[PDB]
Amino acid sequence: SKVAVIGATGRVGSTAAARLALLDCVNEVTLIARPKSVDKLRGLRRDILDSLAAAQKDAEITIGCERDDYVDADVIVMTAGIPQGQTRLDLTKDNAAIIKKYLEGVAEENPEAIVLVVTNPVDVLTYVALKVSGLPKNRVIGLGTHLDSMRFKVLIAKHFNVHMSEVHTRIIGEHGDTMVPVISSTSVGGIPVTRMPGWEDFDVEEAVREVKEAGQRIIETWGGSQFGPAQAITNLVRTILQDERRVLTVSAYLDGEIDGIRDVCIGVPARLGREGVLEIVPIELEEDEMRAFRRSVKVVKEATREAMEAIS
Amino acid sequence: SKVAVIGATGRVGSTAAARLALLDCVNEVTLIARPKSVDKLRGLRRDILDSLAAAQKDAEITIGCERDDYVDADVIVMTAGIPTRLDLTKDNAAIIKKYLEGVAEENPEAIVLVVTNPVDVLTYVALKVSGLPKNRVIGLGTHLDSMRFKVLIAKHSEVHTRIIGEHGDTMVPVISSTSVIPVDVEEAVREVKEAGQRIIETWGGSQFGPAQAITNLVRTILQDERRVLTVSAYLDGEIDGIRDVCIGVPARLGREGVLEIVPIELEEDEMRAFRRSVKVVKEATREAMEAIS
Amino acid sequence: SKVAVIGATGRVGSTAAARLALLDCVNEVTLIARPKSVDKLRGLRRDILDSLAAAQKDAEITIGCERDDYVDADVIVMTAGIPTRLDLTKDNAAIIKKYLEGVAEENPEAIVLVVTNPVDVLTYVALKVSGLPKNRVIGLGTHLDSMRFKVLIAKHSEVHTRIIGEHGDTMVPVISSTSVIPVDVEEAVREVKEAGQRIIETWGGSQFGPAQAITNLVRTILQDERRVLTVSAYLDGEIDGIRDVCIGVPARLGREGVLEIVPIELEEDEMRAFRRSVKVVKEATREAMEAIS
Amino acid sequence: SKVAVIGATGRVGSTAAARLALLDCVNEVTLIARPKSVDKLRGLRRDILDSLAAAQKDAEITIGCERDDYVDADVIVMTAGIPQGQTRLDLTKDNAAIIKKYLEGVAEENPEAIVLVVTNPVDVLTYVALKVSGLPKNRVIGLGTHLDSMRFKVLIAKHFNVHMSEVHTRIIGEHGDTMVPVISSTSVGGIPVTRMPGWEDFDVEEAVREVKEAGQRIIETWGGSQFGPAQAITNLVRTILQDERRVLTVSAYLDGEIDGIRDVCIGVPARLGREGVLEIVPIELEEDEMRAFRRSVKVVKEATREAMEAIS
Ligand SMILES: NC(=O)C1=CN([C@@H]2O[C@H](COP(=O)(O)OP(=O)(O)OC[C@H]3O[C@@H](n4cnc5c(N)ncnc54)[C@H](OP(=O)(O)O)[C@@H]3O)[C@@H](O)[C@H]2O)C=CC1
Ligand SMILES: NC(=O)C1=CN([C@@H]2O[C@H](COP(=O)(O)OP(=O)(O)OC[C@H]3O[C@@H](n4cnc5c(N)ncnc54)[C@H](OP(=O)(O)O)[C@@H]3O)[C@@H](O)[C@H]2O)C=CC1
Ligand SMILES: NC(=O)C1=CN([C@@H]2O[C@H](COP(=O)(O)OP(=O)(O)OC[C@H]3O[C@@H](n4cnc5c(N)ncnc54)[C@H](OP(=O)(O)O)[C@@H]3O)[C@@H](O)[C@H]2O)C=CC1
Ligand SMILES: NC(=O)C1=CN([C@@H]2O[C@H](COP(=O)(O)OP(=O)(O)OC[C@H]3O[C@@H](n4cnc5c(N)ncnc54)[C@H](OP(=O)(O)O)[C@@H]3O)[C@@H](O)[C@H]2O)C=CC1
Ligand SMILES: [Cl-]
Ligand SMILES: [Cl-]
Ligand SMILES: [Cl-]
Ligand SMILES: [Cl-]
Ligand SMILES: [Cl-]
Ligand SMILES: [Cl-]
Ligand code: NA
Ligand code: NA
Ligand code: NA
Ligand code: NA
Repeated sequence: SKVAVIGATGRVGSTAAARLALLDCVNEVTLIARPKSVDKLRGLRRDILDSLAAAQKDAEITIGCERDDYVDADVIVMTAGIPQGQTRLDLTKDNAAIIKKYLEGVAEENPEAIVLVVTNPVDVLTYVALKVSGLPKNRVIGLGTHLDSMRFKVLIAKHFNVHMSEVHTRIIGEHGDTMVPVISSTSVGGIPVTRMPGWEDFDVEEAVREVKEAGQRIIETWGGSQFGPAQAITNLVRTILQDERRVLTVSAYLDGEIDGIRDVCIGVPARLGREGVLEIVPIELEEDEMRAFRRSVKVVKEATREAMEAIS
Repeated sequence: SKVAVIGATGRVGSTAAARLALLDCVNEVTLIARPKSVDKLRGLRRDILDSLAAAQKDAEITIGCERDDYVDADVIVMTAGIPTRLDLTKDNAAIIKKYLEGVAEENPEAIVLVVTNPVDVLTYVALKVSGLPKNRVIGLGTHLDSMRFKVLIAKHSEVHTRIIGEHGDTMVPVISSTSVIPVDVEEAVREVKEAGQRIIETWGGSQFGPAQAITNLVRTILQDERRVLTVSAYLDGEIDGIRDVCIGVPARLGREGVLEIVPIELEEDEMRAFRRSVKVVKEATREAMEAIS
Repeated sequence: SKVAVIGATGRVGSTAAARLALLDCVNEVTLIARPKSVDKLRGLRRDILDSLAAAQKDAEITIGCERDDYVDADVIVMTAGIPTRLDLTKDNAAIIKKYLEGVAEENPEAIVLVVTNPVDVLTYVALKVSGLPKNRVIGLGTHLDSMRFKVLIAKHSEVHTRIIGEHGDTMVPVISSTSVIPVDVEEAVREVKEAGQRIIETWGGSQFGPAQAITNLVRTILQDERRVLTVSAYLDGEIDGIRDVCIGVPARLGREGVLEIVPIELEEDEMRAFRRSVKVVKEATREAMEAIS
Repeated sequence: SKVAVIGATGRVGSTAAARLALLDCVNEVTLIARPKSVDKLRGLRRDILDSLAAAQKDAEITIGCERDDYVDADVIVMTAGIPQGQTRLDLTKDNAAIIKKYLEGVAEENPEAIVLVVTNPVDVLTYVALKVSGLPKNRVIGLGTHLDSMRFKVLIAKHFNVHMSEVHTRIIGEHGDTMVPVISSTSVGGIPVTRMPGWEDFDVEEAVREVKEAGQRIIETWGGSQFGPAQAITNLVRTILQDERRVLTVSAYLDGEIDGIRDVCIGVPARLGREGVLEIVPIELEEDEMRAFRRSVKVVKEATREAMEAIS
């Protein structure tokens, strides 16, 4: 198995690459960056190889900077993105240009490649990546609200003082201010969270507000999320390369599987396997949850239209 | 168990804290940094917690700057270090003292893992200023050099090697204990000695290499695994009657720290090289201690 | 951490000890049995050690028969039990007393996990004879029934269920907290109630089921995982003002044992069924305590 | 992946099956026993399924009692054997009859099946299994001195008070009184054991004597090894189904890879993968070690000749 990380010189890309190289299912991690930055990857390669020696894990760490260095990869993780007088539309256009530059026409050379988009806006860029690459709709996904769900899982776990793995929550919709917390599918130790003593003392709105602002708050303090998305990326890649066929919230192309919504890449629960999105599970969203989703799909569709019009 | 990471805002500190928190034996990680770096720690704490949730792991992450925030830790990992060589040792030595002077008085059962370079010298400084027992203060030195040396031989998991002496130009590759079945070696050595500087000039400094090594050392301690690992430890005559020096040696590491310095049988040429290394480390150690006075 | 397994020569005891020793948090397992069974323990110790080496795990395995061999353990797992139902409870109750009477006096911070059936009654006996705090004595009861119930629904890993009440004919399947997303149920229940007896008449008795469950409970305790697990615990009015009874309930389990009995919201029919179960357990508990006097 | 355990009703077979079912690479464990014992496997199946529910591991547990219930398995573990006025030759003949009864002609129906023989004499019966089954020489192995090496590893670890995984030793030859401890390949923490302070205070002969007698001592006390071989079986199966390509002491067919020895199944270091024995690594045995091996191959060849003459 070959996993190429586009933008490995970056905060998320470097950490994702290091953790990805520890997975037993990953046999090669290719570090990809711009030509002038290849020298920076040489230092990262040696550093990761040292970490693998300490963990007694085997993995080949290669470096590249062209299409032929990663197009043949089983999974391509897109972590390249411009840093933050710039509106959200300008960032989307610049980052979209990077998506096209790297992923355009990948299907012609590798029709069986899976692309995991991390660059923000992940929902919009996940759609851009799918169209420029020409790959099937199930072989392109984005981190989406996967990380948002983990952040919401932290708050729930700490409130009940339970192990983090005891909480299972789910946030769908955009990776932004229109995300939709699915409380109906949130549980603590298999128990519906609504039936948990303490839920009444849990300020959902406040918690949901922290998750929405967590991305910006981390950038303003630490400089940007790093280990969170690195580990989330590792988990998604492991689920794919090992064909675990498990449902995970990711940004995927909708084709009428939920409320007949179509032609949009947004965060939804999808069963992931070696062949990508094996299916988009229909959820029993409540009235308010379904409404909030619709508003989220409208925002993503609008932003996606503006992004595609600019890539033209 | 509680692990404090002094210097958590740094390249190695931040990565070490993230990987330490994953360990099931580490129930709490305390991120310690200078007062002006509290904000960075608030963000790092949030990001580490997110990574634990993704990994199905758990750890209470706390932050602090004062002594009472980390003196009660079971393991204190020292990664704080400023960005001539003697001045660097002096400044770094003053950081060790400001953070660890008198830890034994408040927590006699604390263990310290020094990462700051020169690790061999600063391991000795941390022991003296803290007053802890000689078995409870170790440094991460030639162990990381052994990993880089393993990579090269692995190219030419089941390659096991060992390097002793200073974490610098006087390191002693122990070929007598390098088995893949026991085994340009001079070239490969020169590559390991320059591996650190070459990573600094490219990536900016080692990160995941030492982070994973720190994780392994802490796990070996907290779970009392009693593994024979190369660490910078105080010598009291276990090898060639050499005493009063902290340098990279094979030691059996467990919950009580250095359980015993394993007197590995070294060849004639390897033993002479270890004597030369001890001389350099002792000299540098004296200069650092004198400046701390 | 040290885990003692009283009854290690038995089907469940031997398997539990083998799987407990694998845990990285279990540094020592003490195999305890009757004096005439020391030989069996010497062989079992040798075989368990061999399994650890094959697994790349480690644990000091010790053997004993007297109190001083296991009273200093962090967790004491009680699997000793003879092969009418009232006589069995009385005999088993006398074993609990002979082994645990007065443990709190010598080790007040000990935790007991009762496996011997009737676990709900014997969990109460072990608490009273030992004198330990009510949060440090738990039993493995309806948890194993939840696992068998999960299998059936899993057929019709991501099926999570919960059964409360007695580990017997008065168990309360909590459908209100059974999510795969929340959910012949009467048939599936009857299968779980007879699952134990059907395994006894075929294989001779459950073994790997309870062994793995014991392992999970001990690991949850020793690593302070704070997981919401169904265990037989003393009630002091947390659910419907029910007090003075040990019965299967959802509890948050950590290093201090039962950290809190989680008052799960039960439906009307589910709450009435739990009241009926408590009555049976209380009655049986009184008869067992009276015989121990 | 399907792993069939012939003799799952037994001490080793039941425990091996339970642990094998926990491996992620094992998707189905088939419990095989004599027809009258199938009812006993029904209880074991439920018990193992419960253990899998507790471990949150997925695996299908099936029961069978005929060739068609296990011949299509990827790995067949032979743990069936008669219990101990019986000489070693009589046991070998009876157990050999069980080998033929189960494994004869398996290659015709499944040429890509791997057989792991555990029944003693494992060295002799490993050879019997290979011939009656007609499978290739690399698709049939036996536990051999693998367990003996683990037992010797315990004694070394306890002597130096080190973690068991820090010791790497190797015992070759027969799984009996002719085993050969390879001290040249024994190490503690990567250090040659000969260069370890304390080796002079380690009574090798005594330790080697305990390992040789450990099998009988356990039978006389506990009733028979159980978790030791169960875990060793699990490790071998995992190495195969995951194609780890790692060297492990096992009883394999020699074909001139070591000292030109041929036509014998005895304990030797072999790299195991999805295709079985990928190769028999030549070892740098010392003079005494090579001599002791030769004596061991002579005993196994003689016992194997007597066993084949009786199966005729
Ligand atoms: N939940 C989520 O989906 C998350 C989203 N992200 C997104 O991931 C991306 C990476 O963030 P982060 O790693 O912190 O950013 P950094 O600025 O730390 O790294 C950016 C990376 O992109 C590369 N890069 C920058 N500009 C270009 C360009 N014009 N062409 C090619 N490569 C370029 C950089 O390489 P070089 O050395 O050449 O500059 C570097 O590897 C961002 O878009 C961010 O928004 C991040 C975390 C979480
Ligand atoms: N032993 C080994 O094998 C290795 C050695 N090291 C050593 O570890 C140290 C850390 O390296 P690295 O993380 O890459 O360096 P960075 O510069 O990236 O981080 C340094 C850390 O120390 C803190 N710090 C810096 N100056 C001071 C000071 N005067 N007083 C207190 N705290 C201070 C920083 O906090 P702030 O945000 O306030 O600046 C930060 O947390 C170095 O000394 C390095 O040589 C590193 C890698 C491996
Ligand atoms: N809670 C649950 O879900 C489960 C409950 N259990 C209960 O656990 C217990 C153990 O079951 P299992 O291991 O299958 O039974 P076994 O008969 O196989 O083992 C019984 C164990 O108890 C010892 N023992 C027996 N009688 C006495 C006595 N009078 N005094 C002291 N020790 C004694 C035996 O030692 P010796 O060699 O000396 O006979 C042996 O170690 C039983 O009471 C059983 O009901 C079991 C499975 C699951
Ligand atoms: N290092 C090694 O290689 C080791 C070797 N072994 C060997 O493994 C074998 C299993 O030992 P163990 O599990 O303790 O033995 P047990 O007596 O406990 O179990 C024997 C198994 O074989 C079955 N069996 C017995 N006789 C026959 C027969 N005539 N035809 C078919 N099946 C039969 C039994 O089923 P049923 O219920 O029908 O009787 C049962 O499943 C032995 O030959 C033993 O020597 C064991 C451990 C280690
Ligand atoms: Cl983010
Ligand atoms: Cl990391
Ligand atoms: Cl370095
Ligand atoms: Cl087991
Ligand atoms: Cl039961
Ligand atoms: Cl044996
Ligand atoms: Na790898
Ligand atoms: Na942890
Ligand atoms: Na252990
Ligand atoms: Na499985």
